[PDB]
Amino acid sequence: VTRIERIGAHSHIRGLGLDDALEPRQASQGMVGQLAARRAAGVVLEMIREGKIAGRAVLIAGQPGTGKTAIAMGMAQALGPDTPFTAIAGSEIFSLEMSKTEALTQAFRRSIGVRIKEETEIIEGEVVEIQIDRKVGKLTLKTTEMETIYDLGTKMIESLTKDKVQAGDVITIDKATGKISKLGRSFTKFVQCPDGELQKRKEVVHTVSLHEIDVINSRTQGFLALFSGDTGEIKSEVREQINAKVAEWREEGKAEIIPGVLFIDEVHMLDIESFSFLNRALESDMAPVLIMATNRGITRIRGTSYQSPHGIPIDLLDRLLIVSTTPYSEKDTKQILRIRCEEEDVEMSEDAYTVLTRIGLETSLRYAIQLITAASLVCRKRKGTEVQVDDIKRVYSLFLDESRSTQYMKEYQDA
Amino acid sequence: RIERIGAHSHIRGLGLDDALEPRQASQGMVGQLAARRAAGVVLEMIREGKIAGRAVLIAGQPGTGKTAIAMGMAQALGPDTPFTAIAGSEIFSLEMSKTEALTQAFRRSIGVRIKEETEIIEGEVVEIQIDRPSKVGKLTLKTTEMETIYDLGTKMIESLTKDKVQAGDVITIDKATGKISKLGRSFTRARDYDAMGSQTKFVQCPDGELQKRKEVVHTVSLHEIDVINSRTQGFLALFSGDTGEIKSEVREQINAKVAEWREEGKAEIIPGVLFIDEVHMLDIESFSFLNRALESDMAPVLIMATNRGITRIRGTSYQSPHGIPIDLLDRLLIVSTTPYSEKDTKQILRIRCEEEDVEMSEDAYTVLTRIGLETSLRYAIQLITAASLVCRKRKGTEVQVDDIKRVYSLFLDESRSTQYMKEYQDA
Amino acid sequence: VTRIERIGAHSHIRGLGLDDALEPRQASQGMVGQLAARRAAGVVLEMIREGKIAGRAVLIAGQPGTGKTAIAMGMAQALGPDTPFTAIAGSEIFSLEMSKTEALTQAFRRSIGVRIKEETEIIEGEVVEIQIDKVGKLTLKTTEMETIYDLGTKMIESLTKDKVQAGDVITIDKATGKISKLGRSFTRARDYDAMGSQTKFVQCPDGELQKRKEVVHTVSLHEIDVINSRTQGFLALFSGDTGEIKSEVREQINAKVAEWREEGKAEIIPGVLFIDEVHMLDIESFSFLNRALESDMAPVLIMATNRGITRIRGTSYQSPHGIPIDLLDRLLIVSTTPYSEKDTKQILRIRCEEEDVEMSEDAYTVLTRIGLETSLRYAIQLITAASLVCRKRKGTEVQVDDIKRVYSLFLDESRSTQYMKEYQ
Amino acid sequence: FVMPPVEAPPPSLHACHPPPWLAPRQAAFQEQLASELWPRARPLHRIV
Amino acid sequence: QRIASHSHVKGLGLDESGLAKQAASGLVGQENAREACGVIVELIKSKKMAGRAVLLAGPPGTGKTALALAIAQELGSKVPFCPMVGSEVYSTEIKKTEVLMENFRRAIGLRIKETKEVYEGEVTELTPCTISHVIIGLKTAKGTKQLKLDPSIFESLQKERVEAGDVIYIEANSGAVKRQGRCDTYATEFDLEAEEYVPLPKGDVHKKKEIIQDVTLHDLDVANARPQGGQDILSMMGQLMKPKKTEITDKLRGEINKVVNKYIDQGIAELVPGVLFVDEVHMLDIECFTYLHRALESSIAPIVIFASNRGNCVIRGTEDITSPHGIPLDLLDRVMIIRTMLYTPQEMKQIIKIRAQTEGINISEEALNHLGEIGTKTTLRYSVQLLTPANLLAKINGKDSIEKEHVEEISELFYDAKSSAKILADQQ
Amino acid sequence: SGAVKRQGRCDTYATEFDLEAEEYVPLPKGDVHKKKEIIQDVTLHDLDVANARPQGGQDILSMMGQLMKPKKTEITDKLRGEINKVVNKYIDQGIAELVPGVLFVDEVHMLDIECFTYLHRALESSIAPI
Amino acid sequence: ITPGICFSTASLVLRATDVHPLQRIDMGRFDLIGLEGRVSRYEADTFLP
Ligand SMILES: Nc1ncnc2c1ncn2[C@@H]1O[C@H](COP(=O)(O)OP(=O)(O)O)[C@@H](O)[C@H]1O
Ligand SMILES: Nc1ncnc2c1ncn2[C@@H]1O[C@H](COP(=O)(O)OP(=O)(O)O)[C@@H](O)[C@H]1O
Ligand SMILES: Nc1ncnc2c1ncn2[C@@H]1O[C@H](COP(=O)(O)OP(=O)(O)O)[C@@H](O)[C@H]1O
Ligand SMILES: Nc1ncnc2c1ncn2[C@@H]1O[C@H](COP(=O)(O)OP(=O)(O)O)[C@@H](O)[C@H]1O
Repeated sequence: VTRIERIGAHSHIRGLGLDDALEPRQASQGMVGQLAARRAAGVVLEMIREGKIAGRAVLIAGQPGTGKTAIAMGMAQALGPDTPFTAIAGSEIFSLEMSKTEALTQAFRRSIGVRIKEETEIIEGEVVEIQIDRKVGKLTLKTTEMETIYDLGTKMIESLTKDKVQAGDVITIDKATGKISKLGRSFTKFVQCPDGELQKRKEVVHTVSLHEIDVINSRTQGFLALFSGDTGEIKSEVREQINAKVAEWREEGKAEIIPGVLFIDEVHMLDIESFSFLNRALESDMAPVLIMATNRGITRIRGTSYQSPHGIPIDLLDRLLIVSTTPYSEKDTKQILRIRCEEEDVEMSEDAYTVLTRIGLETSLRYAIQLITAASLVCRKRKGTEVQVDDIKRVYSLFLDESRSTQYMKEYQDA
Repeated sequence: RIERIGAHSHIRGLGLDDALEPRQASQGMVGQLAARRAAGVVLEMIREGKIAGRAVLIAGQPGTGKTAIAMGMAQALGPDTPFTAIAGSEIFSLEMSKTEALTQAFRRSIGVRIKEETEIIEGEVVEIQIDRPSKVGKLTLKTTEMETIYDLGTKMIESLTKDKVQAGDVITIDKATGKISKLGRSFTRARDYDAMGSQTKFVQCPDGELQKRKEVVHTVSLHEIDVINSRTQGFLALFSGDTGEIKSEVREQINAKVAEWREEGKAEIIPGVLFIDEVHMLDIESFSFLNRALESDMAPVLIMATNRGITRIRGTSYQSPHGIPIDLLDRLLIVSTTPYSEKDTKQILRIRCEEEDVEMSEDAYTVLTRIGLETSLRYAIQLITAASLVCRKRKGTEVQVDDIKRVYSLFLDESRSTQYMKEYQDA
Repeated sequence: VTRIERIGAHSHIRGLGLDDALEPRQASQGMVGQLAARRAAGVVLEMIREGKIAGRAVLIAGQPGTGKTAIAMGMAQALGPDTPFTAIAGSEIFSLEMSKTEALTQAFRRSIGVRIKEETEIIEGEVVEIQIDKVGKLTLKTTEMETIYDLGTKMIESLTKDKVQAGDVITIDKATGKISKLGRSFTRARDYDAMGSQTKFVQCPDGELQKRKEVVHTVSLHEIDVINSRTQGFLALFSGDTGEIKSEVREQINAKVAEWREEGKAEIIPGVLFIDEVHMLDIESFSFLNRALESDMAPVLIMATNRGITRIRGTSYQSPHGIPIDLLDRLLIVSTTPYSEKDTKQILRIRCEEEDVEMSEDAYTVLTRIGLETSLRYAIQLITAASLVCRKRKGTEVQVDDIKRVYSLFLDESRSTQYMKEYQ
Repeated sequence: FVMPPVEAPPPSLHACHPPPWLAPRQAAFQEQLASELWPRARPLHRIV
Repeated sequence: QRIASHSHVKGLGLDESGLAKQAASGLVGQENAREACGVIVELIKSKKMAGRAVLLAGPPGTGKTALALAIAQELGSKVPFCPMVGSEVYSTEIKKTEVLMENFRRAIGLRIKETKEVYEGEVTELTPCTISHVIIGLKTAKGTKQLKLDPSIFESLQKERVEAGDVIYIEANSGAVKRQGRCDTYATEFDLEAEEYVPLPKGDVHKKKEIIQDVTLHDLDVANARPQGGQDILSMMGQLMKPKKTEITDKLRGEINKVVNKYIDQGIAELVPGVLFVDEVHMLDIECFTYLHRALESSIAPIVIFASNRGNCVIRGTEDITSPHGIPLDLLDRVMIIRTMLYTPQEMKQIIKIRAQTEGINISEEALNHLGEIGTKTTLRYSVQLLTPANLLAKINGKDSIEKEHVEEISELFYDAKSSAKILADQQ
Repeated sequence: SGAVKRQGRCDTYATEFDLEAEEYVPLPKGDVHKKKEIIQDVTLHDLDVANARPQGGQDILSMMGQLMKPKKTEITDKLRGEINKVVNKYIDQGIAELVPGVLFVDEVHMLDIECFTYLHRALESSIAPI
Repeated sequence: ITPGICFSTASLVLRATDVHPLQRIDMGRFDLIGLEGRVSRYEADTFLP
């Protein structure tokens, strides 16, 4: 019923609502207004899909809450799967097991995919009989269209003796390695037998990132990325030769790289040492086209008393493109609230919509989006069906906001 | 046996009556009636252990008996009740966080005593036969009242051979596990009497029934439980340095299982006290955690001794009384200690000198009280042993006024060294 | 041909130009000027090579470019390679695995040498046959003689775990510290095409099977790392020791080295610990040194700082040379006076003699003037710069014009700062 | 008495078409490691 | 092929006499700076001077990193080049001093000619002759050969479980036997069996060929840092990591230098000095400078290039000491400083045209003119960025080239640093 | 799990020996081969830490818990991604049931600016709880 | 005991990146750590020459 993923803060966003010529619609695919910044997002998405001019940075500026993250989520959705879209917060680089610069270059590598094609042959049928003559034997597999015998060699007999697989089990046998996998006991876990041919060649493609390759080629069974046991790979010894070997895979017909996308949220958390590394990491061939956002203006840079836009030094500020987002009006706010209500199961009245739009233009946009569900549930408390203005007023009274909670501080608390 | 006396070894407990009425100079505690009565109330609250998560602070001038009252409470509490004494600066560890150190300190003062009724045997070994080839044997145990013969099994024989006991040894046989614990030897000796051997020692044989049902008890602290349960490193809870407990996978499970044990009656509870001396060293985060760490049934009471006044809280720039934020200070009630008067300091010095086994003349007491009232009490107490050495060096009997006056000129307490610090040594 | 060490900064300093009476020469062994300073350097080198007293610290201070590091490297070269000379920068102790104090103790113990000498009876000979029934016999062979040896369980286990074979030139000693030293040659081409990495053919040994070998090696007093763990000494090839357990280190290494000094199996030879740019040490390391220099066995210290009245790291205080006065009390400061018009030209000529950059007299004069105006070290770079600029010019001697051509390409610190009026 | 709420198989296995020399060497490595330390890890079986 | 920011820069572009042109190599203007770069590039090829440093000082965007990349390109591939950012020195795993030490040992290259040989082919039979030797027959398309195979590596032969039928490698130097899998002709022996069935080699079983590949000195140090083998529990070296662990000067690098000098004297190895490059040197700590300005004085330190991207500012680690270029005066000496100055409208236009004809976009004259004029208002690094989305929009509109209606319309979708600062003056 | 415990020797042999170290437990009832359903309730962090710090029986990988046993840092692809996928595979087939929780972060006023800034992306996640 | 063992996947091209016998140099001629417990000081100083 309820999956691990539920209705979050960016579920309505299904992608960029652009036309064939990168012209944003008034409201489409869950994106309201934001024409200029949305079309700029479209341009960057197109030049990413192109994947020729690498090493480009963009900064989505604007007032707090002006869909700066919505644009990034829409770009991610439009880019679709099969293309790495790495999203991390500016605070995630501050790690104790690895240095901030190492974490940053690690995220960079994670934001670059490598496309490799395989031509393995996979078997898929059901076991009829398994034999063992203490050693050699025979194996009879069955599918809905045919049955056949198989000579159980050393590897096969050993693997099938180690595994508990027996007669009457739909299984798969990768003739390359011999990995046995049972998808269900029998006819009705139980599951029916497969159809078509028993042994058939299957093409497999893996979009492994340079990070995965490095972790695979660093230690004995070095695939410890699952828990990031590694504190940092050996730069220029196991990290530069992997690049040369990937270039060898390319321009030969072995593999092709897939330019990913990086989205560092709240970049103002990055210190001066992280910005210094970006000034040179974005000048290499294998560098993704990253985007970033910051709600602060000319604030202090973490590390010194210097004041600079976005809290980012000038040396990096003159190295990226800024994308400012304008404030929303009544129309845009109301349409965003309506799309948010459509995402959920709530259905507000027209007067309720106007009241919520006024409340969201008074204090802030996110406050109305939050009060949506509160009023929806308060309506269900009085045994109603539609969220009326009275419910929104009751909620506005119950739940306070930033600006109204700050003004209520006429009683001194701790400090 | 040999554990030299310390600055706080003289107090053997709060000098209180059955009605928590502090006596003047009973049981080593001199004066300080109000703070002693408060400590007695909180101790009576401790030996009851029906509410957990409270705290009491003892404040006053430096050298008024805060740590003294803490040690007195610790002593009057006696064993069978975990008491943990920690300085505020001890939690600043490098192998674990501050909150982790505080959790460990708290859980180190929560004991779980599991009562185990294991039946065993206890008697003097009279004869043992073992036929090596499986191997089979027999055993005969004797007590003052009766004797019997046992047909040992294979595993019992193996255990007795590992212990390699012989006739005359007094041992205890755990019927469940078979562990053989030998208390000593009965009146028997001379294995060959021609071979070399150590001196012989004998003890009386056990009395009463040969087999009897006794009661063993295993008392461990909640910290030791979480520790040995933290990871599979064998014989933990000592391991010389390392605790990395996980919050949910271990801690919550330990709490739940202790509650379950209390439910059925395996080991219910024995709360303790966590005397945090010099708590002003704790960081703002330490107090932030302590705020909600006391809000738990497994949170034992803690006692804090403070010497600071209106001073900034460490880790920030917030001025607050006692160097403690008013958030944590809201729970704990504070106890005030009055500076000792002339007759109080004099009697304190008298008791502290009678503890060190030194005799001082009547005028020695007067001059030392003069010094300890113009100066700090700790210096007057330190001058008790220093003056007791020149006397012995001159083959004296009891400390006179001249010896104290000489050792006073030999040393400087706090002011005769700073007043002479007029040479601009280094800064 | 090109070695790993080409000419560097302090490459022309091939010694200390002092006579037998420690009288400094105007120009000798590559050094120039600094008469009093070089005489003090020789005086401290005398007690270094002597090695009686411990806890001698000699500080050399002066303007930047007066020859402090130059005098240090001169002492290092005048001092024979036998005695240790540990030269470290003031920032090498700021380790993350070691504290600011343990790394300093390791640096101290690294400058104390120990000439160990060992003697062991070695039985070496080509294995001819190995029989095993457990008991067996061994037929060792040499180019001079042969003999049988009866083995036992302990020897058979060592001959089995180490897969010795007929012909392996084995080496055995008391306690049977056997070594598969080398293989016979008569078994020609045991490996036709592919040979093991550790295998190598060697000629049959000579003399008798029983030969006394004497081995002498100079290990530093920092060898505690050899027994600081259960590793086979290879902890000294990486970070390894971090704790420097005081009990172990002192109460075992010092006592056993004193015992070896009595048995005659070892002998301490104190060295020198040169801490370049010591002003980067914090008050903690200085207060530590204050006591460390008071130990029984401690090398002498040499420091090269150019700081005047500057702040001491880790504090707001300011003291001469940026280090506490309590430490200056336990030092022995030496001066390094600035160079004159003559000494600058002399050291420039010496530096030109290193890379065989034949210069003209006018070029020498102009370069000396430039170096006196801007800096000494700067004039040392213009030598090679103008040499390279004239080489492409199809010339054979740097001229004044070629020097001025370079003077405009590579601007100095002064002129570079003067050009920062744009302020980006 | 504590136990992990979840216990997944030790290896984070990796599907592939790997070279034939990797799996046998890894198996020999595991065999070498197991035959040596398990006799010495037996005492911890009681707590495991 | 993933056009980068400095891919168009392929050399300094000096003439035979050493003067700087407006060469097509990718650099225009910066005559004096390019001349200094070309003068110092000869130092690298001379292979006689060690322990040097060059500081590329100038305002940002003036192309100092471009000059460093041109120096790296002109040399080629035989000599290594190790670009490093100043911020990278701050490693939380190991001290910065040793990080810089290892970094200094990576530029120095080392060429060595190894005339090794290996033997490949389907193993046809093993006859182990207390093993005196084991004969192995290897089959290839060009014939079969029998080799006496040093019974000491029969251990590895068994470790690989190789026997008649398999295709394997073996190295004559060490015995690096490597099982490639079963032969091709033996496939289908069991209609289902987990095997590789590598094709039979076609060349001569006896594969003797020279390898002139080069390695770095830091690679050698790392290879000699930790031991190898699983004697009892030393197998732990294939597990928990080895992040740039610190070597020791007294006993490892000295012996490495000794053995390398020995080998070079024998005429086997060949040393090739590299070029290190530190970007944004102002980011390094004052202690990094105190160690560097004395380590670069050694006789083995390679020539380094320093790049400071700012003027007079406080040095990190003191917070109260100002120095030009963020480098202390004590270290600012001993370093040949090369100034990098601003460009002119003509030079900016030339750079933009170079970037255009390198990326592959054809642009009209009226469009390029205003695109370069924008380079005067904004920084040079902004028109280069604007150029691409203009072509993107043009292609979206069908137009294959860039007209003035695209570069002037895309400058509205994106804002530059100064415009953002002007708008962001409100602190939000 | 493969774990085999030792409840003790059979109860009928209590009369065999006079006294032994073995414990006697009655002959287990029911069929030798028996199954039973267990309705377990756990959290996702349990699976995360189990896949980041694996465990098992008779496997030498347990050495990881002796020399490589610090606190783990499950990578994004493991904390998110695969664990959520396997949990969804369990759910959509009728074996698992999701139950949101409540994260009560008391004394939040003293968190670090980095924590506050990460809370942005933490809360905006579609998996984050109330 | 979750049967849902995490199961990574990738092509073999990512594992054969470090295998090239006729293109790698022999590092055995430069290693020094391996000689600490196998070779003797005397073996190298007196006998071999
Ligand atoms: N174009 C848009 N379409 C739909 N919803 C939007 C749009 N822009 C903003 N929103 C809503 O307004 C809110 C703005 O918050 P957010 O963009 O996350 O702030 P920030 O970007 O500063 O982190 C989001 O929760 C989002 O749902
Ligand atoms: N109630 C008391 N009875 C006897 N001696 C006391 C008492 N209070 C303090 N002292 C003496 O004072 C000395 C130091 O007191 P201390 O515990 O340090 O006070 P505070 O905790 O206020 O600093 C001790 O040596 C002790 O002998
Ligand atoms: N007496 C001298 N003889 C030869 N060269 C010298 C002499 N004094 C200084 N130099 C040169 O000048 C440079 C000064 O460098 P350094 O010793 O680091 O300066 P300081 O020690 O004053 O900080 C050295 O590289 C050295 O070659
Ligand atoms: N002489 C030049 N010729 C061609 N392009 C240049 C030149 N100088 C600068 N550029 C361009 O300007 C950009 C400056 O970037 P960068 O070198 O990182 O700035 P800086 O080195 O000043 O910090 C480079 O991407 C480069 O393409």
